[PDB]
Amino acid sequence: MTPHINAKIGDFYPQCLLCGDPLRVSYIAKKFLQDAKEITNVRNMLGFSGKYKGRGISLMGHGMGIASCTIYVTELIKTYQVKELLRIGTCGAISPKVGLKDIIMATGASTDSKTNRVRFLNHDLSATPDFELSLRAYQTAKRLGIDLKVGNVFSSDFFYSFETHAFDLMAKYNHLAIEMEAAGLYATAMELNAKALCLCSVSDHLITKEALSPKERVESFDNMIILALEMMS
Amino acid sequence: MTPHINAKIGDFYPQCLLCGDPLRVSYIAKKFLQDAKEITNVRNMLGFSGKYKGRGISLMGHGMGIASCTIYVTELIKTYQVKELLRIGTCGAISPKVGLKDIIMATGASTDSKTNRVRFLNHDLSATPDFELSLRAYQTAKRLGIDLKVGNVFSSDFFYSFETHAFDLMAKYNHLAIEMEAAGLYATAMELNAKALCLCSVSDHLITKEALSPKERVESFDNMIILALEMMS
Amino acid sequence: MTPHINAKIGDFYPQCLLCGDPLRVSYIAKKFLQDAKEITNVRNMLGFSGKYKGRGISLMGHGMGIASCTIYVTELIKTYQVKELLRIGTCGAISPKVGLKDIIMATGASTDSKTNRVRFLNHDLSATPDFELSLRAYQTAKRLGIDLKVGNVFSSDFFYSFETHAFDLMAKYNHLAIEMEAAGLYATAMELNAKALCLCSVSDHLITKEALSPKERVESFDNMIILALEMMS
Amino acid sequence: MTPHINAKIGDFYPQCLLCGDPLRVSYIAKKFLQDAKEITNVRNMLGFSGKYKGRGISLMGHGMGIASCTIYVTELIKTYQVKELLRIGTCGAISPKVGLKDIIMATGASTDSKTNRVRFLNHDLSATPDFELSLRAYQTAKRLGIDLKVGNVFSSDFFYSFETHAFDLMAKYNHLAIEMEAAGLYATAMELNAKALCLCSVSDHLITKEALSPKERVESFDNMIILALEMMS
Amino acid sequence: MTPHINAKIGDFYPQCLLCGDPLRVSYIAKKFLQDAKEITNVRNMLGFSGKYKGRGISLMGHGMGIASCTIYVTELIKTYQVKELLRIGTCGAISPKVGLKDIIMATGASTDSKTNRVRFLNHDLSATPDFELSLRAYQTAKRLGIDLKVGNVFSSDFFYSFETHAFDLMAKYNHLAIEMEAAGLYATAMELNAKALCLCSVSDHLITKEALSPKERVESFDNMIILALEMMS
Amino acid sequence: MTPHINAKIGDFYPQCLLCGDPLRVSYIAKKFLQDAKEITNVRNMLGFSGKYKGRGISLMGHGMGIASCTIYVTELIKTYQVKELLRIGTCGAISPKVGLKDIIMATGASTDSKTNRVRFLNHDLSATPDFELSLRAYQTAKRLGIDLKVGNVFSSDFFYSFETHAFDLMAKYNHLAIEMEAAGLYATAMELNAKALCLCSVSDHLITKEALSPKERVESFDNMIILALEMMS
Repeated sequence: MTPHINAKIGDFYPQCLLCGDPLRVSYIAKKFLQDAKEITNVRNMLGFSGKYKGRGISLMGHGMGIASCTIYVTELIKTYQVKELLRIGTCGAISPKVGLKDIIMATGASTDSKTNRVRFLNHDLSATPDFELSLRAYQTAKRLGIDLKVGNVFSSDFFYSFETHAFDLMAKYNHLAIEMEAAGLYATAMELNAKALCLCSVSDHLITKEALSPKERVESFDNMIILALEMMS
Repeated sequence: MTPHINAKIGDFYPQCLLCGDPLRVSYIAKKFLQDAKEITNVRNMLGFSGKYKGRGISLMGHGMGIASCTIYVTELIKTYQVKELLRIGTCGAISPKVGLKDIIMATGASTDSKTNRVRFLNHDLSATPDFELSLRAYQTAKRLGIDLKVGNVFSSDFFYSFETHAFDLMAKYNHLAIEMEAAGLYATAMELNAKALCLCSVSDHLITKEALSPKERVESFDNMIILALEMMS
Repeated sequence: MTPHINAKIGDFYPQCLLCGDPLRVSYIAKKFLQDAKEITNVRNMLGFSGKYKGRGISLMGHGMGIASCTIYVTELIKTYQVKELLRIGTCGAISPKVGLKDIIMATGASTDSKTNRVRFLNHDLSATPDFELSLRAYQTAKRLGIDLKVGNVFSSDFFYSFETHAFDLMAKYNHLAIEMEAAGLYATAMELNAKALCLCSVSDHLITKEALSPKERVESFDNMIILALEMMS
Repeated sequence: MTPHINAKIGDFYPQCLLCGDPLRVSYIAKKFLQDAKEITNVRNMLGFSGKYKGRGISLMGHGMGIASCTIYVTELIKTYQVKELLRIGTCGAISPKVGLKDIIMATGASTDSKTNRVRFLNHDLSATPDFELSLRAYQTAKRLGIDLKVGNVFSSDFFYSFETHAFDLMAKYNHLAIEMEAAGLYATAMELNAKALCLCSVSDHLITKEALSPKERVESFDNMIILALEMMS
Repeated sequence: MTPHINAKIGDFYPQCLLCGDPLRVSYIAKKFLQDAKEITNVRNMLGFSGKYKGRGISLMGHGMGIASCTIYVTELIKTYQVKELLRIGTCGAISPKVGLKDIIMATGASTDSKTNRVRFLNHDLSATPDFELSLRAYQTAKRLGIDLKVGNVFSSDFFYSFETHAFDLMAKYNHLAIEMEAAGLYATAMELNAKALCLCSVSDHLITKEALSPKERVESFDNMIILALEMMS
Repeated sequence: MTPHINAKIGDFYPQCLLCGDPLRVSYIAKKFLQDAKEITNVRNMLGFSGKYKGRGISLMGHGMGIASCTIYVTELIKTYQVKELLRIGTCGAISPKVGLKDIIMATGASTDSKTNRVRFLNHDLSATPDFELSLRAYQTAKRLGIDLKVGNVFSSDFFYSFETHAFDLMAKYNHLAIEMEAAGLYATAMELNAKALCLCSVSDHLITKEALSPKERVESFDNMIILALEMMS
């Protein structure tokens, strides 16, 4: 169908959850969905489709970096007609305003990537989510009692930064954490008139060097699935 | 006191509305506020303090362009301790889904300025508003029965654009109008850890219409004004 | 007949003296012109026409920053058929070749703005004044006894710079002072085949923080005004 | 022992083969390698150590994109002591000098990414492979009677290009095909004083539209698999 | 003495005339100077010292390109104590405001080089001549009956341009001709606090296609030479 | 015949040996070629045809800097039918893998010039030599017993650099030495479907600061010549 997704047309529901790690996505399908039938597995990048509280939901891994995320989100919108893309995952905090376990809602995605300048006249595309999803995440959060931290994130092309000295500046300008796909996902979705949002769970503070225990991490990530699926319904 | 504002300490309330045009500021003061007082007039750039429905609120002009907007917003925060800034200005429409007098909430402000690359390590800063202010706008506008179209704007260094052939690309990327200040307001309020939000009344249609007169740019936007005043109550 | 000027064509003489501050424009009309009449006042941005030594001269405020200056200058030329633009204003000395009270003629205007790159093929536009005007400044300064300093200025998008460590380099390359509109005035007049020249008064030192007494501030600005009007008689 | 690789130190041979798809990596292990064990599997990104004609060969998938490829290559070098990195994979031809089933050796990787400007002082990093490895590809191919195509490639952040009009210019400048990783691999190997080369098989022509992705793939994929192991032998 | 000049110290007079062609420089020496004497000859790049109407001047060849020009101008200033640098040469006209046989004074040199952004903070350096030298050139041409055309030149890295379709836009922004060194000569002079000026003779019109007959070419150059020599007198 | 080359069509063999100093070109002709004929001399830029071991070979000087180089290389290929170009000269070493007397072969030429961004879509053009020439050089080296050092070089627009603090980082990324033309040679050849390669001999090491003597300089250079003529034998 498309070189990166194995599914037949109609295998995806119009709402889809996204993570870079497919084994993470396979863990969502099992612990949380009912029917759940693996629908794609090109390059071992798995996606699922199943039911949560009787409502249909799809899941899909997108890999690491803006370019990889862009590839999958583009095919999900144009070929599989996904209408809402809710990204979840881990991010390293850089701000004193957040700490371990927090869930960060990204109202904007800064970037050191060139992709949006190629996309957008060599100007500064402000990469933002769809507002009603952000609204929905806020409401669903409060309904569950989750202190949702809301700010920007910085999407970088480097996992191992060459500019760690710049983390303090990014925090000053209201970036609560660093990750690597939100700006690509946000730009792809504005390109293709789809509804996207990124949520991030704080498991490592790049500044206070604090970190959790591998069971607190599966604990925390579990607390994020619930909000993501409760808000897809 | 500062080079651009001559108000006493404590003159400005912690909540302030902004327009580029100090005469629209004076118009709101005279027409909407009780006990209105002019508190600053440097360079003829008026600001005012008064009460709206029993509660104190300030109004300040900020001139035209990111540079000028940044000057006033920096001083409002650092010297005058203003904590919430709400811009209610004019813009030019670029999609057909918005009309001559429509109100836009800018969830993001793209730009062709170099100012954000200067502040932000030559990377792409996603200039964005405070989310809680976004929420307050959306719900109050719904409460009040005012149509509030929500999306990105593009903040340009140019009123008379050299890139009119790109309006459609911009509109495709969820930019509902063009103005000249949102990105600076947003960037400065991120730098100084303050809450900012931009609302926009269409005053020109860059495609399928013409333009309001100078007098019309002052008096034709009372719904925006009232949305703003009601948000700060 | 434009959104930022409510004068009629013909109201502006073909040579206009420009200042960022419209109250300063008001002072000049009152003190130095005969028969001065306010001709525009949108956004409180005053402009006047009157006479000096029997010669018709217009005054117009242009606000702060290249974007604001570009707007007014574009409208003055394209609608109001102004052919000679002579800008005065204050500047912050960065170089040892000048001291407080000096009048600087800017033969070059560097910038941190992206506008000239947008205007000019993404290359480096050398923004420069009209040479005939520059000869008129020089011969008039000689007649009047003014020791006219000549060099480049740097036109910044920031009043509160994020690059103060750079002022020595800037000064090394023959930048005598920092201001905020020169590059935009020069570039707009090159685009539109008009004659333009910027003169600046050194009111304080960005590098020593020494500043002019209020009395010295008015006196040096008056000297500059007299030079401009004499230039245009 | 690294965020993205499961193996134990000493599990990787110093020579390693790389493909974006871990399923082609897994393929080579079970069709070409003697005594093949799965040394890593984080995020379903598999790696293998085995013997080929008795000699020590490792295999590792690097994901899709410059940022995905950079993470892995960085960890293989800096942690698992890999010294020679031979990437093989697919590309879309854009040059008339090559057709499908052709194999391309990238003497240079050009890029639309910003990562190398960020690595390399905002200048033009000419991302090249190690000449030794390139000498061994030309000799091995000549021995195996493989008609090797030798020129630059273009490493893009976009699989779905927004600049398809640019393909003729790249061709004229000796760019034989487009892929998404070589410029990252090459700069990461340059940063880390390692040896890398990239090899490319034409699976589709982007200009002439011709395509070969259902059966003739693994026919010529295997022809490139043999070249790679034979030059590592 | 320096890598590119082998004059002895004191061999160069503080006023030096420049050209890209060492043989045109030789032409000026033989035919206009008394007590003429070749003083340097590294790389076949000649420089001379002689006397014109009792006043000693020097001539130097500088090559083609900003890179080349910068090298010789840096050494001329820092080692051979040269204070005043006057480049004369040809240029291809692009503006209808200039015709064949016109001499152009470049009050600004725009550029497509990156050298000035490298020197200047990644900002825009408006490269300009020394005003007092420009003034002297105007005074001399007026004495000599020469109508000096004054405006900008565009100094390009390309003789065979890839952007000829842009010449109209350049001409519109007051660029009168295209050459190759002026922006470098101006930036070096500003960096090193020396007085420079570039004069320009029009032997070809890049768009009208008008051209001088080779016998008009010597006539034409000779007018510039006398002007240039007359103003160092 | 071209504005910069004085030869007739067919005055060049299709293999040319390039150096920036035309006096080193002429030195080569006297001491190494049989019956060398001077075939051009415009701008004192000498070129020659001659024989070496019964083989027709050409020599051409090209000046300093990418801009000068690109001029001559373009005319050589487009007008004078040169298909193979080999550049030799000095270069200042920066990497601790090379030392005095070493000969470096450039498999990539990085740069701080904008010329390749202009040529190549504001992206990164990996400026690389032709592979057959690089093999022929490597093989000729082995037969002559020369220890060919192989890596990137950095072509700068500056002889007197403003980023000497950056040289270590260049070395780290496999940049062996700095020169001033290689990136322009390679880019023009890639533009014009021609084959080119650069080799440079280390005279000075810009890091540790050691320098050959002008008798050691002559022998060291003679050694490179013999290499270059032998590969074009």
